[PDB]
Amino acid sequence: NRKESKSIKYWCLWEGAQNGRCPLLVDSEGWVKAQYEGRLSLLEEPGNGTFTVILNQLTSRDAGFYWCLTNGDTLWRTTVEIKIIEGEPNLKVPGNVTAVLGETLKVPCHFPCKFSSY
Amino acid sequence: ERIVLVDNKCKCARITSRIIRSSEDPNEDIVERNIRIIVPLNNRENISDPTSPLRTRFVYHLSDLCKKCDPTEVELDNQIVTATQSNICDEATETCYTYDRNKCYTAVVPLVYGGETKMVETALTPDACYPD
Amino acid sequence: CHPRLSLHRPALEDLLLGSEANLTCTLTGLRDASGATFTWTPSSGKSAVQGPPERDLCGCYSVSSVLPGCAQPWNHGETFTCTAAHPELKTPLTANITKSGNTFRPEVHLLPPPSEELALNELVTLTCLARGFSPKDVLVRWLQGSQELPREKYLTWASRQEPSQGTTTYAVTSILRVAAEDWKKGETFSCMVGHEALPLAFTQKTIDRLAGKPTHINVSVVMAEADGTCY
Amino acid sequence: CHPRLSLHRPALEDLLLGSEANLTCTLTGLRDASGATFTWTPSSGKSAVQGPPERDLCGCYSVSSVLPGCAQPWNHGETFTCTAAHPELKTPLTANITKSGNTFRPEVHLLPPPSEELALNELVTLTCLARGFSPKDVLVRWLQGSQELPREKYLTWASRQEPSQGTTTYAVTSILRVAAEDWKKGETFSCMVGHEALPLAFTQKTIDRLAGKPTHINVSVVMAEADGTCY
Ligand SMILES: *[C@@H]1O[C@H](CO)[C@@H](O[C@@H]2O[C@H](CO)[C@@H](O[C@@H]3O[C@H](CO)[C@@H](O)[C@H](O)[C@@H]3O)[C@H](O)[C@H]2NC(C)=O)[C@H](O)[C@H]1NC(C)=O
Ligand SMILES: *[C@@H]1O[C@H](CO)[C@@H](O)[C@H](O)[C@H]1NC(C)=O
Ligand SMILES: *[C@@H]1O[C@H](CO)[C@@H](O)[C@H](O)[C@H]1NC(C)=O
Repeated sequence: NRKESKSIKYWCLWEGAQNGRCPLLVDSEGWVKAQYEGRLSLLEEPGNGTFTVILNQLTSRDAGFYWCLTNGDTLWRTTVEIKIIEGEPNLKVPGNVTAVLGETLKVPCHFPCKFSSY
Repeated sequence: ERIVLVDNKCKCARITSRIIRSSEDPNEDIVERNIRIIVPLNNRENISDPTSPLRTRFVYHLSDLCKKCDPTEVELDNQIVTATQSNICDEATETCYTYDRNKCYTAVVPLVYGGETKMVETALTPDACYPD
Repeated sequence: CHPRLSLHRPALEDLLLGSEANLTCTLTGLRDASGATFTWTPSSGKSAVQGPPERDLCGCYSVSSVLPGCAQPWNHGETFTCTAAHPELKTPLTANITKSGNTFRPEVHLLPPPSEELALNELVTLTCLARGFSPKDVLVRWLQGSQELPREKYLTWASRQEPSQGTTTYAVTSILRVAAEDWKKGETFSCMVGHEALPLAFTQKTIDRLAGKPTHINVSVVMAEADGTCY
Repeated sequence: CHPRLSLHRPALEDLLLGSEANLTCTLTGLRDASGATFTWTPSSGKSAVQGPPERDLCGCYSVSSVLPGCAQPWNHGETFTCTAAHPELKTPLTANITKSGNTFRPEVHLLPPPSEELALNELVTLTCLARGFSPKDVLVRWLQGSQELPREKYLTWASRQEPSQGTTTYAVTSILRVAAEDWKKGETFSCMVGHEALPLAFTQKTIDRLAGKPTHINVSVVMAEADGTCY
């Protein structure tokens, strides 16, 4: 809600084991879970009605139901389902890049041609 | 009277429909279509004040009532494409027959204040023009 | 015999659903399949790799090439200037290509099935007719519910030009046969059409059994002296 | 160069109307000059015309001739042997042409106009459709009342085959655009279809207004002093 813009934002993952539980994964104040290191972050843009969250390096066990929740007085809780279907990633990067001791590195990253205006 | 096909507010018309299926003789069923028109007997032709007499002729075309143009999303192979849903809504120019309860309508009238004249604004539906 | 040079446009399918607008450049009418060099005037990703000297009139030489490069300049109206310099001629000759103007956008219509075909309870036909478009390229896909049907379940004809009401326009048709059980149950079917003159490049029409000819019609006209606000 | 397989039957557009049936059978493969040899095993008073050659793949030639034998031997089942000979290798794959079997009839539907075009007062459009016939030869004509329209007012696509279950069948469409004043007068229109698996060689369908009219109409007028609108 626009009238609650000074809130604190959270991102759950619905466990469904015992009765139902939110382990929190990332907050708007600078904390993330341990096992989701390097693959999760919360972003404040575009703002004014909406925030976004980025989750990459997917695996087929990452499917499930996910919750988001604010800190204000009126709480909409919104649920989205992440499905996993098979295919190929658009952007293309190498494997896990090492480093030399005493000289430079360079790492490439392609993109296809529908992303030519982005 | 079960599934709403259109509920239009510039012309104030509503159309529902329903399949009611007999089990005997499966070659023939019946499909119902209900139309409701509400005719305003005291509106002008253009919506300003001094325009013209009472509108006395009311014309409804079914292809312009049911017209749907806000875009949609279609998934073709693994892609999300935006499509339009109609041929005919080139941008308004539609003549409305009634007011709409969630939009507000104003007019501009010149009056005098001793010296020169101003450009006073006037509400035509006062329930909906409250500035908040 | 005679050597000539011809230039084809990019296909419609990879321009809309993708963006990779590979071009081509064909000369035919030679018999010595080693000497050929091509030249384009805009060439930043210049590595245009030539194609195989494939079959011709009883196994003669006929060679072409491909320039990669995706679909941002083609929509703004650039130009491309392939020329050939083979040794079986004493002249380099050139043609060009440009995204054409003077275009019109099509009008799409879906037609409900015929009445006599529903009385037999076997299969029913849906027809998709698109009309009045100025280039000669179009797409037609079909969908069930929100699921796209595979391409081998429907038949699509070719694009031809219609009788002249002054300026030239074209037409195309397509049919799809579905089971007469889920038509009467109430599933929905869509016909989608893609063409270059439409603003969002796509348009859709959806039909089902409720949005067709009804058997019964109830009309209720209510006269309202009260107000003109339409609650 | 290399000999191939080619076929040419009598024309249906002259077989259903007149009796000017001409047989012309083909066998090509061009390396040598005129070494002409025939097979016309019924030759009962026919003289085969021959003429000049025409253009081919830069040097080659090909030959054929015509027999006017329309005394009904073709729709009986004569086999009308086609077999070449030359000072060359005496191993042909041969052509033996007859009226074919396992034939099916077409099923013809004629569709009404879309209601979007009616409410604009311009030209309106009609659609003919036939599907399910076993050889791919068909004729399509239009009528207005009893007058056959000239065949440059309407567009007809080709004849293509369908996705199916075992048995193979074909389909074809056509359209005709008329003025809305002629539709709203009450003038009728018709689509005629010719095919050789039909017993009388023709079928018709006819359309106008008042064809898909509904059979029940309820009109209730609610006066003043009785408004009871619900949200
Ligand atoms: C129905 O009536 C309304 C009310 O008269 C019409 O709207 C207004 O029509 C006037 C007359 O041309 C337009 O005048 C313009 O006003 C501006 C000031 O805003 C002035 O600077 C211009 O020089 C010009 O005189 C005005 O654009 C227009 N719209 C408004 C005020 O929002 C309306 O056009 C009528 N509709 C029909 C179909 O007759
Ligand atoms: C482009 O084509 C036009 C007409 O075909 C002609 O001016 C010439 O062949 C080409 N001109 C340029 C500048 O490429
Ligand atoms: C006609 O030629 C074909 C070519 O293979 C052959 O299969 C067929 O048997 C021939 N007809 C007769 C009657 O021999």
